[PDB]
Amino acid sequence: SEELLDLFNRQVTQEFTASQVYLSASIWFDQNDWEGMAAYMLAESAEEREHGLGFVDFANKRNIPIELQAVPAPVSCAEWSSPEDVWQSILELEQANTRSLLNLAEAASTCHDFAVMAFLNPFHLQQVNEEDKIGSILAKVTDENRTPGLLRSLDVVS
Amino acid sequence: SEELLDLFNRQVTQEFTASQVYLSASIWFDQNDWEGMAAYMLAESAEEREHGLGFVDFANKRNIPIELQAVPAPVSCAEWSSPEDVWQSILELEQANTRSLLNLAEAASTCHDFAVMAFLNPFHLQQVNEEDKIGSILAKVTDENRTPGLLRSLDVVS
Amino acid sequence: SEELLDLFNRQVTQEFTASQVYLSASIWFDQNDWEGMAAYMLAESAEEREHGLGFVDFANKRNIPIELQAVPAPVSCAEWSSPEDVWQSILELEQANTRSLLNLAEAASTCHDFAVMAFLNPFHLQQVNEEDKIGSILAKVTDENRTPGLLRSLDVVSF
Amino acid sequence: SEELLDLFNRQVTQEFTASQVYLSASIWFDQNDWEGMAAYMLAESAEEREHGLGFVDFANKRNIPIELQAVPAPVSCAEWSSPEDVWQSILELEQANTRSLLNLAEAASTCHDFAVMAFLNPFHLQQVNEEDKIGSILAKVTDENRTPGLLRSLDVVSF
Amino acid sequence: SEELLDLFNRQVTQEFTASQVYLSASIWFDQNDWEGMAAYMLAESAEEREHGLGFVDFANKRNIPIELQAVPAPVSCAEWSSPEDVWQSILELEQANTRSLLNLAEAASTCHDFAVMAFLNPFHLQQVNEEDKIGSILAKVTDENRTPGLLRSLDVVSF
Amino acid sequence: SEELLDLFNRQVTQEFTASQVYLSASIWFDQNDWEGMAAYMLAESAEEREHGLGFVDFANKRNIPIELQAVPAPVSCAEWSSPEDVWQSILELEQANTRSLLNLAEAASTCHDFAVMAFLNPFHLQQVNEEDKIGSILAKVTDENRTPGLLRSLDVVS
Ligand SMILES: [Fe+3]
Ligand SMILES: [Fe+3]
Ligand SMILES: [Fe+3]
Ligand SMILES: [Fe+3]
Ligand SMILES: [Fe+3]
Ligand SMILES: [Fe+3]
Ligand SMILES: [Fe+3]
Ligand SMILES: [Fe+3]
Ligand SMILES: [Fe+3]
Ligand SMILES: [Fe+3]
Ligand SMILES: [Fe+3]
Ligand SMILES: [Fe+3]
Ligand SMILES: [Fe+3]
Ligand SMILES: [Fe+3]
Ligand SMILES: [Fe+3]
Ligand SMILES: [Fe+3]
Ligand SMILES: [Fe+3]
Ligand SMILES: [Fe+3]
Ligand SMILES: [Fe+3]
Ligand SMILES: [Fe+3]
Ligand SMILES: [Fe+3]
Ligand SMILES: [Fe+3]
Repeated sequence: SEELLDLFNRQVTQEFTASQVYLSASIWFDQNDWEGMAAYMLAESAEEREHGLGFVDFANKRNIPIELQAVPAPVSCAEWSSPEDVWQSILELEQANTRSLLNLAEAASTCHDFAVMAFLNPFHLQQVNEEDKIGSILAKVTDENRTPGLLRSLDVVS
Repeated sequence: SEELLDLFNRQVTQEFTASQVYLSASIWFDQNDWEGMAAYMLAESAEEREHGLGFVDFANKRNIPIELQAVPAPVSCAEWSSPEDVWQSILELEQANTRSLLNLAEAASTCHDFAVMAFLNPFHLQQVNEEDKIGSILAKVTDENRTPGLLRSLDVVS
Repeated sequence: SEELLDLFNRQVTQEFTASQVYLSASIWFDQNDWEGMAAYMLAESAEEREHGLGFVDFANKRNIPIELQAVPAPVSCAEWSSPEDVWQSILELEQANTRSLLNLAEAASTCHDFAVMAFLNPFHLQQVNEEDKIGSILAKVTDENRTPGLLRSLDVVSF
Repeated sequence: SEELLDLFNRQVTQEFTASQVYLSASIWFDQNDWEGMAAYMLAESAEEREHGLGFVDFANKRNIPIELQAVPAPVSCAEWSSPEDVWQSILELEQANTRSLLNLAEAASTCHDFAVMAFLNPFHLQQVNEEDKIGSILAKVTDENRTPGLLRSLDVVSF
Repeated sequence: SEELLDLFNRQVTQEFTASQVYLSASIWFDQNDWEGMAAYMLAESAEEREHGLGFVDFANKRNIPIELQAVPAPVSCAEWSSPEDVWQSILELEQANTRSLLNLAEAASTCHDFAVMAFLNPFHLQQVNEEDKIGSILAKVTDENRTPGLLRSLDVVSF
Repeated sequence: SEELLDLFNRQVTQEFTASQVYLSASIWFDQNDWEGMAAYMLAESAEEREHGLGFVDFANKRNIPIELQAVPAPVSCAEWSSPEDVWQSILELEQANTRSLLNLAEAASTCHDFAVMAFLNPFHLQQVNEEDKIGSILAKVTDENRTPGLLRSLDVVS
């Protein structure tokens, strides 16, 4: 349960970290005139923060102490030079989100914390949906960027 | 305040001059079967004239003498051979608009003309928005035009 | 014909020239506290501009090359000292608009340009209405201004 | 700065002073059977008071101490014998309102009080509109009063 | 100017930092069963974030480079033992927010960045309103806490 | 009737004087974070001015010469150190209002000015209502202030 409490706290930090990485992606896309991709990243930035807020709320109700940690500066953004790079980082971000939730769930299972397991169930399912959606967009971006200018049409229309 | 009155009068001319350049761009686009880009230019031509009329109305209220100058014929059209050339000239036009507004604000600031500075505030913010939008369209135009026919396909879906 | 093309192109200039003369009239009226007359002129300024855009749009469709000319400074304001002077210049301006359209239609007739003649028909009729309306306003202004202050009383009530 | 605080506090007095001068104008107009002009003045009296309350409310929020001063007796009525005299005093009053606001904004600028400058922006623009409107009414009144009875005819129709 | 750009970038960090301090206040309140005060702090956490996004959006449009900085761990919460302590840190936070906006506007003034000054105007006015509201809540919290249990009684009704 | 015309003119001044004292109370309350009491005072400041305007309108109709006097600066604010002090001064203000209306009615009665007495009737009844309301608020304020913080709790619920 000490491990559970420590991981629950780190999960807040993870959600807020992810929020900031999505924000840096939104900024990179806007700077490079990919306004449609930027709006998607901005929406996820708000949603990851809300996820973090949901964990905080559950923890307060369940007497899991929360100590808010620094949210580190997002760093992958230094390296991005095409939309494909940005989507690839976002995929890895969500894969790491998924792994941290599964690790938290396994800590909860070990100490028979059925309430935490129940709380995590809709998050496990949303991660399935999200990794699928991001993986698909990444495939489409990679394919369309094979012809000069063509990826600009993904952004403008969809 | 002489400088302020002079610059305020020149700003009207600048707005009507830009309205004419936008009309020239709309004609070039229509002649070359870019009806969607032509519609955008025609809307901006009307907006610029409305801005000129706004300055005229304020000047009349505040007793800033207005002497309507000739609106010079647009010339940049003679060098346009692709939509990228046209959008680049429109970007330069809006950048010149922005600079003329900043110089006018500075002349107002110098003679403590708070009412003129207050009047200009929404125009300064509008120019921020417009330069961003124009700069973004130009980047998309330049990229899409890397593939024969692709730019055409995205005039039509707009 | 080359002549119809030139005149069609000049017609755009005439409509924008008229738009600017109307704006100049609105400014004189506003500066001199005739806000009702000023509103009328501002409405016409917008409408003349709309007429010019209608000509441009037809030209683009019909492959009549358009080259936008300078829109001259409106200079009639130099001799405006009363509302009657302004309305007289406005009458002359609409008389010139009408003549310009008639000359254009004559060039179209000479080269059998039935589409241009058909396009101009509603504008010929509008000019009839407009010259009549401006001529009547000028008569009213001229008459009311025979008594001090009376013309003011009717900028306020009307327009 | 101490100067911005003093001027901000004086601005409340100026708005209430103006409110009372407008009420005095409404009374002169009512006593002399210009009920249309009187209504206009009464509307402005209420509005100037509302402007003063807006300044007080901002001051309270921003911890600018307000000490309410005497609102002087409006004395311009002593030389009012025609509507033109009243409108001329009203023009001068709004010209003073504008100067007062500009002096305030200058003190705010000098001490980098961006919040006070931002607060004043809509009032600077309102003063532009108001000076223009009063200047125009004064011109109309002055012109119509050149013919006996004519100005009356336009208190009734308008205002 | 490059400096103004740095101060603009740091204002984003300032807003996100404030967001997290408001979140830490919400947590302390919830942990101590002050759910009403907690909800208020959560609302401000969202709003401070929204302000930071507004700055980011303006910067992207105006080509002001945005580099997202670390958001430091909130530390004041280690020291809070009563709602009065928390409200006092929140007041200092907003006072700090106000000072940093004024310093940014001053940098903008120095380099004639009229667009930046215009953008900031609503935020200056919002800080005036917010400091007033927080200052007032703190004063009520301080007063009500003089009687055991009374403060509780007004987390429950108000908030 | 000289006395009546004099008192009628002094009544306008009294109403505007009370409007200013109410504004002063609203400022003291706002400065001391009693926003609910401040709102009440601000509403009364507007009402008193409306009463003054009512007297002005009647006077103009009935040809009672009106000469607008200075509206003196409120001074009672200098001695206010708690809400009870403020409410006590407002009670005294309304009591003075009532007395000035009664004296004016008496002067009207003496010169048989039935129209002025009829005009005053709803104001006499309004003052009855207002003195009762103010007297009642003062009693509640005085009682609630016996316990630290308790008065504050009841400004907020109003
Ligand atoms: Fe999502
Ligand atoms: Fe989602
Ligand atoms: Fe996500
Ligand atoms: Fe635009
Ligand atoms: Fe626009
Ligand atoms: Fe534009
Ligand atoms: Fe017309
Ligand atoms: Fe016409
Ligand atoms: Fe028409
Ligand atoms: Fe007004
Ligand atoms: Fe006014
Ligand atoms: Fe108004
Ligand atoms: Fe730097
Ligand atoms: Fe930098
Ligand atoms: Fe740096
Ligand atoms: Fe807020
Ligand atoms: Fe807010
Ligand atoms: Fe805030
Ligand atoms: Fe850096
Ligand atoms: Fe009342
Ligand atoms: Fe009442
Ligand atoms: Fe009362």
